Amino acid sequence: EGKLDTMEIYRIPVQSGNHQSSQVFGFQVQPGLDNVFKHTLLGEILNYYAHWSGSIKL
Amino acid sequence: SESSIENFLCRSACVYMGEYHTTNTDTSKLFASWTINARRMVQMRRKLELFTYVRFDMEVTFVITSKQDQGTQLGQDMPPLTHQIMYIPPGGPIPKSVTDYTWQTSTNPSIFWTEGNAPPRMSIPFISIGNAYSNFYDGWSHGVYGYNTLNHMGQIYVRHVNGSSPLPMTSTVRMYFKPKHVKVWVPRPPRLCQYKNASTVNFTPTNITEKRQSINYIPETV
Amino acid sequence: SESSIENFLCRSACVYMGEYHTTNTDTSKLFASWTINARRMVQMRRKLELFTYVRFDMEVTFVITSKQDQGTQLGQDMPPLTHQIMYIPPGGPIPKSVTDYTWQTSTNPSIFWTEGNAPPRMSIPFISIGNAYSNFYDGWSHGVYGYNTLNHMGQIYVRHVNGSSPLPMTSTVRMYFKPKHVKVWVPRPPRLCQYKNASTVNFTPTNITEKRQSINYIPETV
Amino acid sequence: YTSAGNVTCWYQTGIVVPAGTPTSCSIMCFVSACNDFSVRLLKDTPFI
Amino acid sequence: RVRSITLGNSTITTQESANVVVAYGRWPEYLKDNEATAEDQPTQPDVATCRFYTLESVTWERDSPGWWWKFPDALKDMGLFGQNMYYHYLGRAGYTIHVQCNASKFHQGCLMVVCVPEAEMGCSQVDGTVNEHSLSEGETAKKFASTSTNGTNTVQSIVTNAGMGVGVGNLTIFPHQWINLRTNNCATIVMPYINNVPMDNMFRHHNFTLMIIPFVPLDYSSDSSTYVPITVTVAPMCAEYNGLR
Amino acid sequence: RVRSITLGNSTITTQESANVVVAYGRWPEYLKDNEATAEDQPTQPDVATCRFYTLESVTWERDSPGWWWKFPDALKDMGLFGQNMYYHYLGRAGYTIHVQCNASKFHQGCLMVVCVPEAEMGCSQVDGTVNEHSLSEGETAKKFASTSTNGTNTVQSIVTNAGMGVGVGNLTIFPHQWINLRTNNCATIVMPYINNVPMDNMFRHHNFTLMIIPFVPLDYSSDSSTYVPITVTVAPMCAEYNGLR
Repeated sequence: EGKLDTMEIYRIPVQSGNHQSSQVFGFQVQPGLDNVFKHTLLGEILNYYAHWSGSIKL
Repeated sequence: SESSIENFLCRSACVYMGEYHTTNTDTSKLFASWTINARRMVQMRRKLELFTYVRFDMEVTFVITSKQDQGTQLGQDMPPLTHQIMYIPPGGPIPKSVTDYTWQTSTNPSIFWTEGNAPPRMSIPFISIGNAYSNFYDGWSHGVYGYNTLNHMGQIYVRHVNGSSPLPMTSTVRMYFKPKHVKVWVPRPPRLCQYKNASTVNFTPTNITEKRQSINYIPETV
Repeated sequence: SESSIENFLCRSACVYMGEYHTTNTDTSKLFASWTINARRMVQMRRKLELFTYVRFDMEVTFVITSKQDQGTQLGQDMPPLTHQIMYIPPGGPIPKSVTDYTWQTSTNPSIFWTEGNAPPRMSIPFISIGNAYSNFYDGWSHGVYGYNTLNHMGQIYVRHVNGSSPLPMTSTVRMYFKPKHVKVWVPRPPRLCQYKNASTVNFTPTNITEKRQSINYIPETV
Repeated sequence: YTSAGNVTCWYQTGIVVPAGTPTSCSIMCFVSACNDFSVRLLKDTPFI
Repeated sequence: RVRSITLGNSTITTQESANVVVAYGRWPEYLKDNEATAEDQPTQPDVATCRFYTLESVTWERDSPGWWWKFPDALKDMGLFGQNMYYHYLGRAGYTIHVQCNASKFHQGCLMVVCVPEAEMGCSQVDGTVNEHSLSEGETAKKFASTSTNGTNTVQSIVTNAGMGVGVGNLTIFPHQWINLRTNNCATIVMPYINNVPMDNMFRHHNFTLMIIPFVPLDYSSDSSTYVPITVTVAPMCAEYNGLR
Repeated sequence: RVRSITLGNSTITTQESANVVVAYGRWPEYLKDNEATAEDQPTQPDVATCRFYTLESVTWERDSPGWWWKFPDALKDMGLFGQNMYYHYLGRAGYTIHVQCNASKFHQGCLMVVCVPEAEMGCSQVDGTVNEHSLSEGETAKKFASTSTNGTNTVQSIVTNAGMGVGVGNLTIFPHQWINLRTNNCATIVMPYINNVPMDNMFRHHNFTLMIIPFVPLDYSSDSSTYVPITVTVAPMCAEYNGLR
């Protein structure tokens, strides 16, 4: 919330100091359905088809 | 193999639905008219915006129905109606009324058809002095931005082929459009904006995607 | 040779009979709708319960009739009516009214047809990301018992292709269904119970067979 | 409510800098598809 | 006239004149190499899957309608086979079932032993949904009923319909054996993996169901034992899971 | 200039110009066939043992004496490797340890990374017995001390004696690497199975101990990060257990 129309949506915020057990990020890998992967180049192509399957490179 | 370009685009759709009468007091409600641009059917539009230049043949089928007005007169015994469907190439004359001489010119291809038979159908080659159509144009006509003169593809006119002083009926036409032998070049990113008009690329600013709770949020496993 | 699997199943039957209007005040009585599951036609259901997994193509023919309402208005001279028949694959959008944009999407296969001609017909391949359909499933969806998500096969929508402000008529559709290239696996015993609902295998306890006089009884020889 | 895999990132150490550097730092992410990818049953897109 | 079999650290003894049923003529095997060749990685433990797991014994008396077991969910607490059911997301296996009983020559009775693939059972009340606890108790056998059941969430487990709305005399269409007490008292059924996809989850789907039904009831006389115990021993065969690397 | 390694369903990335230490020149392997040929039956899971298990990160600051981990008992809750520690009575394995850290070019420091076989530690008070909880916390690293400890049941964990009564500068006799922050920030040590019997129990015996000791302490300047995280990733190699059939 708050950063959906800025370039700040694309940056993962690594913070400084000593925090050596905390989590940085996490998400499910579900293209076509999940809002993270929904409007990418792979996501827009997958929403023209009803059944799809493959493997993903991050 | 289902993601091939031909299987992705070679599919039919209704692009225009007009109405036209046998007798009226308006003289523009006596024929049906449609300029053929590929930016006014929202079905095929977004699928074409993934590409910069396209080249195809066009196949058009027509579905035509009629009715008699509920005005006053019953007990009729009418024969089947005849319909004229005229295509104009880019650079041909344009009618102004149904009684015009331009309905009879030897260079506009025309189809005559009577009701009860199979629906009519004609095919069009790639009609361009250029080498491909242009989905996008960054420049001027000569001055309108975005519009060039190489994407002229023609028009369609339909009227009734009655005699003199006819009976009052009103007809409706559906035009079905389908591309064949399609080839595309230079892929583009999709349109993340709702289309505003049918000539430009104008829009309002929209968000990139939808929100969630935090950057760590994953929904619970079932 | 008449007990082969193909001769036992490759046969047509009426599975749905709906009605739909050109103009109404309900907006759900303006189109016809049917979800395509193989557990709601009692013709083919009991013949399929002899097997556990099946695989076939599907062939569908349509028979469509119309009438004019007996409300008030006579003396009409209507042209032949046009009808749109749209199939939705598993995972496509669903309309809500007849004026929806989803009638025009490029990925739902659709058929246009006018009355007086031969009845329309289209064919469907085996549409499953699995390797066979499942007549029986002992487990959960992810939670509904007995139902899995691999038996999705699609839907059928029908409406009139009129223009604007049409004339009042009501139409009826019969859908005829037929399987082709059928292969079956793992035979089961027949169903010795009357079917209760169209989703589960629920029943009431019934007797095994019918009675006779004694264990020695044989009827008299003629 | 997913039945899908997931990816997470954890601080093993923390970031160490010298003097006269900016404070915060950023990670970006790119997604693509590998060579084998299959799609079936062309439909309508639910975006317009 | 005794054969003894060893799998891992398990040993049981059978009669070598026993007769074996392979289910549809198919032995179990691994899915070969290249139906999902690119990124779908399989693996197999092989170590503590091939060993005998002995369930408890059930007591057969004069009035016993039957017993049933869901496979898997009956091996979900059986050591390492129940471990890989938790860690892995997909899997498949075949099985070998031995069924045995101990009786004298002064007892009589007759059992049917059948393995029913995808035994989808119906609820006791007509407009209702079956609960998952009324389908399985794990390692403990459920029981059929000699009369029609009622209440809510119960399975309509009258033994004549076998909970499936079919005639119980027709379950010979499935892989089966008969145990007749004046003859053999042993039965063995080899069961391959049968599904419509190559691998699947093991908590959502019950592959098959083992049922044991007495047609001729047990009877005895003056000072004999009033019961006969039946013993079931399961050996998983050619089990396989998804890769984790 | 990045290499990426996959084991099962795990993937990590290292630098391909990393330098590898094999412990005494010996790769891990299985015990061959016939040292115990008659009835001693071995088996191996191989499936979810070869995959990377990543522990947590520890925080390195200005005043940090060190960290240590007991192997095994640090993988006893790590999924399937902790499962076979329960079901099987005997076992053996080798390991591959990656140690990594993330620092800038404005930090300085120096680490020693060593794997000490049978690190038998002494109690804090002289006439006492060490408790087992003061030896290990499982996955959580213990800590050394920069001064001499006291109390009861504590390990005498002054860092200069390393809890063993030896001089800490002499732990280079063991398999070790140095991590110097103005150079590499990675270390890899391959560790075979080393014992005086071929197999053994895994709850009674600690085979070796991983220790990490800073000789030159970490220092930084004005607005840098005040900490550096260190990350340990363990891959079990050629694990083997007793037979159960």
